[PDB]
Amino acid sequence: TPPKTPRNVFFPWQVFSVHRTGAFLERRRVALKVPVNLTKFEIQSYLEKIYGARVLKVSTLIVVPRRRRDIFGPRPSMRYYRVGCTFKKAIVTLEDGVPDAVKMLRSSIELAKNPDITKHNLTYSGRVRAFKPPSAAQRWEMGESKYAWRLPIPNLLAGDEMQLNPALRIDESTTQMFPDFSKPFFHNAHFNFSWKPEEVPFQQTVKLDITPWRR
Amino acid sequence: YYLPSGHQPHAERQVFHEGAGESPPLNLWWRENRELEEAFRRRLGEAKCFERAFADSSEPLGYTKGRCRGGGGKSGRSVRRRSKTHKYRENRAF
Amino acid sequence: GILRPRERLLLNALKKEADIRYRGRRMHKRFRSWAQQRVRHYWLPQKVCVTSDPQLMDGSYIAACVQKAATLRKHDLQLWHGFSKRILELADSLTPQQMGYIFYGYGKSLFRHEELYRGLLPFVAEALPEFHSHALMTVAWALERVRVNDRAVVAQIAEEALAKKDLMRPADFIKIVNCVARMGAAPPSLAAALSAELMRVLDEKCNALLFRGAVDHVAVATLYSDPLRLYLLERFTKTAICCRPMHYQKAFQSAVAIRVLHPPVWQQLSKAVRNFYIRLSLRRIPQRARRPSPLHWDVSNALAKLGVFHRNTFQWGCFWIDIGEIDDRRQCWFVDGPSDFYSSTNEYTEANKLQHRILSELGWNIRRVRWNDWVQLGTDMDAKVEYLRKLRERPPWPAILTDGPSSSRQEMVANLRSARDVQRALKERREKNRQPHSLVMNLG
Amino acid sequence: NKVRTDKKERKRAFPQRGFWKKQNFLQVKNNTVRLAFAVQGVDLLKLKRLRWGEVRKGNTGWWTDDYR
Amino acid sequence: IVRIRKRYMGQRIEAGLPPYVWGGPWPQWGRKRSLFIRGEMYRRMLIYSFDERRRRAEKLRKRRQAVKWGVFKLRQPSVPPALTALPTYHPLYPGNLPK
Amino acid sequence: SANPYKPKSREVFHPYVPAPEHLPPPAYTTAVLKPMQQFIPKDFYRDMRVDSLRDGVSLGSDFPWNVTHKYRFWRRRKYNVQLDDRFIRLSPVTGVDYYPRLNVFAVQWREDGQHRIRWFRAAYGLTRAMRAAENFRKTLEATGRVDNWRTARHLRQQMLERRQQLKLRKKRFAKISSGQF
Amino acid sequence: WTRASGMRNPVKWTRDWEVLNRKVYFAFDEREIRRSMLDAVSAHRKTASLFHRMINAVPGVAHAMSLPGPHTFFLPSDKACRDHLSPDSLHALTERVAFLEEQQRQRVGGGTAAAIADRVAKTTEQLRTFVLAHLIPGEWRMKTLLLACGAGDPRRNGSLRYQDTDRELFAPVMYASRLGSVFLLPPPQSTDEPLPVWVQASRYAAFLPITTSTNFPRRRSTVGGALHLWVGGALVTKGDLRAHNGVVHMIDKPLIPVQLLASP
Amino acid sequence: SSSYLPRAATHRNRVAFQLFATPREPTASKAAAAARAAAEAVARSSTVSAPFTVQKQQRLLALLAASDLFRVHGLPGFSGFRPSSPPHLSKLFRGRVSRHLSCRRVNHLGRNNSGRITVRFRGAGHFRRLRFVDYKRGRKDIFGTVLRLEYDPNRSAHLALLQYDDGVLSYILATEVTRPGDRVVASKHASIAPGNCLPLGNIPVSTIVHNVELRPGAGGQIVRAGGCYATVVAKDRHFVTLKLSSTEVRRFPADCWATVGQVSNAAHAERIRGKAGVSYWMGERPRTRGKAMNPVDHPHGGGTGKKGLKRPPVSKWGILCKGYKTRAKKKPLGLIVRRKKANKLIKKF
Amino acid sequence: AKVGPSKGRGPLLAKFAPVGFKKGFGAIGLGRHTKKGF
RNA sequence: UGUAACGGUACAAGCUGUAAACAAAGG
RNA sequence: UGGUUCGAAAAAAAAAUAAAAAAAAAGA
RNA sequence: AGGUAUGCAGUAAAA
RNA sequence: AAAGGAAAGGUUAACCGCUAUUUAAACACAAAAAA
RNA sequence: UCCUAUUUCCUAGUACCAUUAGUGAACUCAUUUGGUCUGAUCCUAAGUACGCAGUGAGCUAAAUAGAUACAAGGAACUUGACAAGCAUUAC
RNA sequence: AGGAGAGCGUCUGUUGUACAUCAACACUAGAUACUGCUAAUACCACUGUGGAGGUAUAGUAUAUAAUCCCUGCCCGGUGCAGUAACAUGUAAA
Repeated sequence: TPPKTPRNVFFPWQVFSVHRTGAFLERRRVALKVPVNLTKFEIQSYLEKIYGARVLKVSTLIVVPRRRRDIFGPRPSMRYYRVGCTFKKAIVTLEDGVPDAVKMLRSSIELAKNPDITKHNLTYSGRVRAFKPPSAAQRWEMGESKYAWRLPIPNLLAGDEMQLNPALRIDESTTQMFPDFSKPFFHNAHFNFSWKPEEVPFQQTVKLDITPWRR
Repeated sequence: YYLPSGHQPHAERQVFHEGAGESPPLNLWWRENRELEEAFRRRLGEAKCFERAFADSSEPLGYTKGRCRGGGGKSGRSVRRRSKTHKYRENRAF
Repeated sequence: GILRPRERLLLNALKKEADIRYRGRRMHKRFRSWAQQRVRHYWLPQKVCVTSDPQLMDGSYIAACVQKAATLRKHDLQLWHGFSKRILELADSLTPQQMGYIFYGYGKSLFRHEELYRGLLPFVAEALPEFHSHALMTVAWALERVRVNDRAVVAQIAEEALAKKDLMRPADFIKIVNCVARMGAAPPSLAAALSAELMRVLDEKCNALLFRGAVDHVAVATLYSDPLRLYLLERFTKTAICCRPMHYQKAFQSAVAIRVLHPPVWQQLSKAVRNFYIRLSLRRIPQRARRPSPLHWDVSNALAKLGVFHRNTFQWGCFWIDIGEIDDRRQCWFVDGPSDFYSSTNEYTEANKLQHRILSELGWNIRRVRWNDWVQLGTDMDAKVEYLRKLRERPPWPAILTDGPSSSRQEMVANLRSARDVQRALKERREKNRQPHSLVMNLG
Repeated sequence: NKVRTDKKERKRAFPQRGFWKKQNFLQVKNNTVRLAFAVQGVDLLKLKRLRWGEVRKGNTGWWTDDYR
Repeated sequence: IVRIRKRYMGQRIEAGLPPYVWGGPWPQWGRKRSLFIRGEMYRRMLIYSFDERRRRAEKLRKRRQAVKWGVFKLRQPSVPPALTALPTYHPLYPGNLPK
Repeated sequence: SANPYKPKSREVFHPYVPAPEHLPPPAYTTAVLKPMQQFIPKDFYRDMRVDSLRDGVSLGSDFPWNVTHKYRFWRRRKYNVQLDDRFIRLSPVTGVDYYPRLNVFAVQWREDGQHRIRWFRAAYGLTRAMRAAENFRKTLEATGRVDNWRTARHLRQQMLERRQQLKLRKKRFAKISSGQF
Repeated sequence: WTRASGMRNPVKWTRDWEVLNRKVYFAFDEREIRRSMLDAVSAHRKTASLFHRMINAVPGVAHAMSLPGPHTFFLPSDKACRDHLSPDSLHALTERVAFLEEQQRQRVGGGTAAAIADRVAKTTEQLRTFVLAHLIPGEWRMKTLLLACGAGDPRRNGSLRYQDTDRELFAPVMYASRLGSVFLLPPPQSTDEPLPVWVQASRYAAFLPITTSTNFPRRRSTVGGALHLWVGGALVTKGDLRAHNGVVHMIDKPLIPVQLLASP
Repeated sequence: SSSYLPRAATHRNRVAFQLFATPREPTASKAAAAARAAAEAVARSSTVSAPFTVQKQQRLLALLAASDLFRVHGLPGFSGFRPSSPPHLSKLFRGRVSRHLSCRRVNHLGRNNSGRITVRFRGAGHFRRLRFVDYKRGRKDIFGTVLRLEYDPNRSAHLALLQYDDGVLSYILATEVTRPGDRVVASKHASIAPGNCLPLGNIPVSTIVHNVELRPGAGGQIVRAGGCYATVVAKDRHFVTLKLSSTEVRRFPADCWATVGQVSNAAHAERIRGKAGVSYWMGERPRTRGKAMNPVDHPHGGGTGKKGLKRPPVSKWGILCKGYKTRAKKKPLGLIVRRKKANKLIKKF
Repeated sequence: AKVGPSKGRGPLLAKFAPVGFKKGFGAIGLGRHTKKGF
């Protein structure tokens, strides 16, 4: 529908507006209403050339307002209509932060609608269980080695500003006391990795007896 | 006709019946030159399993076929002949 | 249709195994992008045949042919030596664009023909006022890649870039500064001028993708001024998300070099930036496979015969150690080949000197082996063992790595040929020693 | 549905004695919201329970009135 | 009884007592060796991933080794193929035999 | 059903998985593991610990935990516990089975060629029903009402009524064996 | 209608683990292969050039190896032949294979001529004996051979199941506290001596505990894997090259018969 | 069907050649000399010239009849299922048909281009492949070796994989006495042995033949089914008379080629299915009787309770189907000497 | 009707269609599909 | 020609085309 | 992670869609 | 037993 | 036994096709014509 | 100078479109609580180291649908053992 | 839904969704008839398609059906075959 972008513009007509989201957005992210036909490259070049913004990433969604039926008022016409317009919601991740009071909505009338406060601890849809892919530090490549805190260079860089020992970050109100390794205990309490420490004694491997009648 | 590769011409075989004379070693004359190999392969590809006969008015003794000798029809069925308002465009325009 | 029950079961099992094979196959493809970019705005619109007779070629034709061959990986020795002969014949009649494309082809293909660069550089210097950003960048880039060092001409190229700052492309300027730093061609005044210009270029003209190319530890250690260092280290924290393992590795090396050699600058950084780099030190930065060279293996063999436990080609911190002894971990060795120096000279590279100084100041006792001296030993093992023993019996090398004696291209070529012959002989008499040759057949 | 195109109104033409309240699920959701607010120092339940024009700072109430 | 046991174990979790369990005889409530069958499946998947990585490494290394100085060459057949092509009168030449 | 198309063996199979036939030796084989002269390439352990599972025999002393990386199962792993080996609804007595839809323990046997089954409702108690089924099966075996478990005494005793029935049949068809009719 | 595929496959596979185990059996042990043993040998001709040439140049050998009877062929490599055969033996083998190929090519195209027939007969018999010394009755797959040699038997697999190393010497940064049975296979078709087979632990087995979870109780070849299978003094380098009528196992030494070997 | 090669490739009334030549020599003259040499060599090798009769076939069959390690070790197969015989002992190959000599069969399921059912009582059956069998035996004067015998799901006889002396593979119809290792050839100089293909004019009287060409070079069309065969009765210069399996005596041009022997798998007729399921697998559908339907559906239908046909038997389409001849009266007999009569008359006279 | 543009549904979109339906919104082209899904 | 989809306009059975209700005063 | 795209294989066309706008002098 | 990461043509073989 | 996949792509081979072709990205490195 | 070669090779920021990643027929249909219960499978489970779900109030009449327990008789019922009954009961 | 028996269909199957789950239909097999290949038969644009890329141990049509013993007499009638037309043949026509 919108006119296709020419190779040379000289007079852009596209309107980039700030969109106030009812969901949560990170520190360096901002949501914009944009024409549907623009690409991520077009959006990034537009922002870097007209505003000088230092854009790192652009993510895009297409938003189509839902169908609505006029059913309520006196003498209602039961006709279908849409509120607003179809548009591209562009979430731009920049080098610098954007104020929460700008990017997100607030309310003292409906106290539950404070995404800047609730953050990602809530899903702002019908989604019940939040799905999050593993973090960059949790990945292997470019991830955080779980024994690097014992190496010389990290300790040389830490100085007195940081303490790298993970034992210092244990939450007292969540962890349990250490058990005796020679007695029945759970693996999930204090190990937090997918292998068996050698300090745990030899374990019995039990194979099911599927045909007892034969013996 | 299928010609296997020149590096593995020996196809799987059953045990030869007792008393059968030994087969001579294969003569791979078509491996001297790649051009000869390609020409031989194309020639082999030109072969056909059989050739079929068909009605052709250009042949003196050609003929076509009508309907069955008895002259009856499917029981209880009054077949409607094709027209311009019935089965008009089935499988081809005209 | 239907299948016989055995056939049903076998084909169903095959389908299940194919599905599981696909799932297992796609497991490690985290960094596989279906959308991919290809650069093609440097390709010329004219057509050329690369095998055409050189005597019919002019500058415009030969430059395009060289660049096309480099792009197509048509690395034929006869073709490229014909290119060299014709280009040297046509040296008088090349524009800066043609010379830039020629240098691009040579550097990209890593065709280490020193004579062509030596013969083309004077015309580059003479024609510098007419050069443009791409040509300057390409000349510096090719020289750095092939290790052809001409400090005067590199400094002149940098000065020309400074004079044309308003016309230079930001990426070209960044690459020129990096090449100047790696070749060690900028005295303090030129270094200050380049740092001053690069500061503004990065602050005003470069987004994250362009800026990340400025993060080079050699330049940070030897060229950049203190404000530029602070700005670069602060900006990397903001631009990390768009970086790759090479950028992360160079940022980490820059941070370590600043910490070890410029504690004042390290302290002038802020706590948040220092925290960023401390946390970076904890990450698994993907390296790439490294293996001992033939010379490295020969040195390891001689050392083992001498009787010193050691390990080879391992990573400590943000450095790769050639040889690290086991009994006394602080003792380490470095085997220095032809590419560790500048062509036709025994002068060490800036990266090598920086690594030597940083490791020495962090505590390593470094000893070094020079191929120019090793090659004179031949295939003898007693001589090599005595050489290594005598080196061991002497103190480690200073924190500042000094250059070796003078040499020439003639001697470099002679030594390269001798090394080729020695490699051949050693491989032959290794595999022959391995072969038993004990089964004798009474077939005759 | 919201556009009222389904036939879900057909059952609502007949009486039913009652309806499930899903209180377990709804209370889990409500407590999740409450925890999200409380980790930042907000007493959403107290705010919801406050009378019109009533001001209570901290975790205070009628018991605070009694003992103060 | 399940509710009572769960209450007690959760109470110990909340208190932060050591993660101990009843050690006695746990009855077997299932028939299938799901643990080991799934482990075998995971083994196969890991082998397949390793095989893909090997294939990729070999592909790239083969290309790069093919393109090397002193190895790569531009060559053409020693004898011109015009001399070794089939003469037009050859019986096997196209069109020279009945089809 | 005991099909003729199920596999013979009921074990867990770990087939030998060969690599594509033209791949060269993997990277970790270039490692030098002499204590005096060491070189450990990149991804040495990652590659080798997966290559070791190829043969299907050396699965690892901790199999399948050495290939199970998901924490969903490690979170459930227990230590120093004693586990049973038998599903609670399986009886060692031959011919005892469980029908879950009916909630019964069935005893199936063969007696005089006929295939017979009896039900034991489990609503009265799983253990009680299973033990009743086992006791019924053992009583049948002892009394000789299961063909394959019969003894010489049982065979001799049954032959008497077999003989009586056979004599009745002989009298039934007497007129044919004599040559009349 | 849907175009979902790959990880979004719309096929409703079963999740029953027992059924999937049966599927594994059907997909690996009972898989059907179209190609033949000579097809596999030709596929690997570049690495087994000498044996490929012998198979294609010695009369009768191809017929013997193309027969339906399930067979196991132990294929040596050209590298194996070069390493283990003496230079004179290798030269003789190459010359005789070339001679047979040359006679075949002559067919395609006094006493001196008479001697050619005798030489051809002698060479054909010798090379046929050599090649058929590697052909074995029956289909012996790699896992079957390992289980016959005893690997996988808890009573016998000791010295192959709990290999360990001096860890601190190779992964020191993780060990600061330490920084302080012969099976017999039927004889080759051209001989009567049954073939011995055994197993050994590879040098890579000891390093498993360094990088894997273990449950232990209280020169060297570079071939991969944890277990090495040796056949008649020769190591299997690539096994389970399955075919329709047998299996090919790649080995690193030729199994020369005693008759063809030289006593002095 | 016509779902394979197009009409332009399949249809040709008059074939202009009978020898599919594949010369090796550089020139036409040398090719002709080589062809003459090959013909002379075949003539020299040929020694048998007596007719091949039913009795000689029986003698050869009698002679052929008179004249634990081999398994997959450690492979426990299915619980109950097992092949009837191991691969090294089965009469047929037990393997798979060559992929390069076959293609997937297009199953029309008894429906024509109109989509209606024209051939009744047809079912899907088991998946099948069409294999390209050389009905022409175009290659002449080149010997081939029978490597194996194979099952064919579309054909009542067995196939044989022929490897020519130059390595060419093909499939031919197997004879009752064809065995692996047999040597076969197609030529006018060939000996009279089973499997050899000769012109009908070079085959002595009383010989038994199969795969007979109606037109020279067009591929055999007559006598193909398993166990079938035809007998050479009389010969003249231009025509040869054959008695066919239907008891029809017909003349054939002396230049039409044919193969000596009986078609393999003579025991096909002895097969017993035992259940409807075997025919279901084979591709059949139930046949509802005409008199079981309503009068609108068949002439024999109708009538309270069961009844007889109530008239001389007729088909669904009102044509007498017991004794009523259907061959076109005006269609000339041509080379047909005498056509068979009803089986009742044949067996009673 | 229960399928199509009736009842305010309007023209079909990939959001409302099954996977496989191809319909954009008017963006310019910036490259080429490869033969292997890239 | 006619009609429609989206978009703008009082979120529309009107008007209208990203210049989406208005240029009429230019070397 | 899928669709798209090559194949199956399709004008067997999902109106307002595209690697899909007059199609190389493209000004490197 | 669909297609996997410089990409268009193009022949053969095949767990 | 009822007789069962081969189009495109990857692998290996062969190859006198071509920017309709791998960064003007980078790391590593005793390494290579003619004379 | 005894590794089958001692062979440089990480991730080029990445077009357009889809996705609420969980319980649950979630489809056609409509007396549509989406979600519990009504069946196999999916975690070596003391029901999976406290999970998912739980709808106005009263009130001894009969009749009905069921559940349990029936003395002694035991098919005498009915067109017909239909429906029921047995297949639990010291341990 | 046990023990001992009879009837009808051999059997496993199909079956009228929503009044018929049956003794009705099919069925393994024994017969008869047609059909020499551009076969007959079917579809009824007819130099076309299925049959069939099959070739009388094949294909199509109509009964009767799986296992054992049996299956009597009639060609006057009707149909069909046979011949120039007769004669004559054919009933598991």
